[PDB]
Amino acid sequence: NATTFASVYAWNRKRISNCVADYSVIYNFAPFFAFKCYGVSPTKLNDLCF
Amino acid sequence: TPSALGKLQDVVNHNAQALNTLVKQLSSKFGAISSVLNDILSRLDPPEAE
Ligand SMILES: *[C@@H]1O[C@H](CO)[C@@H](O)[C@H](O)[C@H]1NC(C)=O
Repeated sequence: NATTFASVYAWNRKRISNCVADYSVIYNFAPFFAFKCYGVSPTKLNDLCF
Repeated sequence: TPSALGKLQDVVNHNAQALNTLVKQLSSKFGAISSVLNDILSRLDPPEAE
């Protein structure tokens, strides 16, 4: 939900730690153009521990 | 005198080393993303985890 995003040559880098990773809030946004997942399944992200 | 009973010691050491190699090959990921079946089944879908 950030208002201003960074360019592709200077992409931002946020670190997620010490929090409950509830990926259900991601689906609340607009329909995605590409939701490809590599090495993980998009359905079982809420049960994994990273 | 040392190495007097080396014949039986060699046999038992070969057996122990074969067992250690067999148990160490379990942790070797042969091209897979992980060496644990639980880390693959609980992370990937069946058609991709197979
Ligand atoms: C995203 O940000 C806009 C602007 O603040 C807001 O109106 C909208 O509700 C936000 N969307 C979500 C899912 O929070």
